[PDB]
Amino acid sequence: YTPRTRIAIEVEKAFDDCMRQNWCSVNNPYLAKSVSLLSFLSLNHPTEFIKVLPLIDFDPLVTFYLLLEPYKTHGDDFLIPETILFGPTGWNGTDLYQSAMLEFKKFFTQITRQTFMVPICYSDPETVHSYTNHVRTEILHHNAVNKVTTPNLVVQAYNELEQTNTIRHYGPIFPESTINALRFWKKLWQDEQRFVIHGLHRTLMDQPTYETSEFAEIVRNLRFSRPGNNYINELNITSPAMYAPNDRFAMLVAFINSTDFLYTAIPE
Repeated sequence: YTPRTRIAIEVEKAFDDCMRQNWCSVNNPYLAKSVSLLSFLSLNHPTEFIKVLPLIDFDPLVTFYLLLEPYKTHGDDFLIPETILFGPTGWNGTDLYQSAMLEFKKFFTQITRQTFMVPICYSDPETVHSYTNHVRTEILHHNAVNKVTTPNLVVQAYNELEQTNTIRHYGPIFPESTINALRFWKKLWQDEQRFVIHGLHRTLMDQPTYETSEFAEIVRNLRFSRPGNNYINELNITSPAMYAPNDRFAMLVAFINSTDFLYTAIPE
């Protein structure tokens, strides 16, 4: 449908293949494209590499969709601009692989001070997880766990990081490039997608037998329910306006309790 859609469909057909042929190697074409894209900005646009590095996921399938956003047709707030991806100086999806899993893991090793040369995500990413632990304890153990209270508290934590770049009033967590790229509850939209796609991907890979029906449901989720056209109204588990309902609240408690809550990338 678009150049963004073309690469995704090719990767999805390649993933459906590798799963059938030999269960791939975790994510196989998603890993190649994630690393291909992740080596391109590192070599060619270090400011955009710095902007999105704290947001990359160890699940390369999740990283692929959070970076490309191939089904986003509404808005011009792509995480990485269309010019950098498909323009005359664009990536256009050309493979930049060799030792792909080695290359992917080495990307997380780059979350350091020297790479930025300062946000706490680059200086002390372990300390950022300490701050998010405090917020997690505050919401789940220091407040009422209600349909009325908990959804509002999750948005407030993302709100503080959005406009003040702080967690527990300690900052700066991210670069300002990263902050302005996550305006209007986009990070909460990213992190619910993390939690949802993580669960279905983990389930897909844990099963004995591969069935294309389950991989299609993951793709159907990213196309029709979380395409990226409108972040706050694509919120489901984390939407306070949405509060079957207690099943939804169950995933909210699990999301806060997960590492996808206020997600930040760390070396290991």
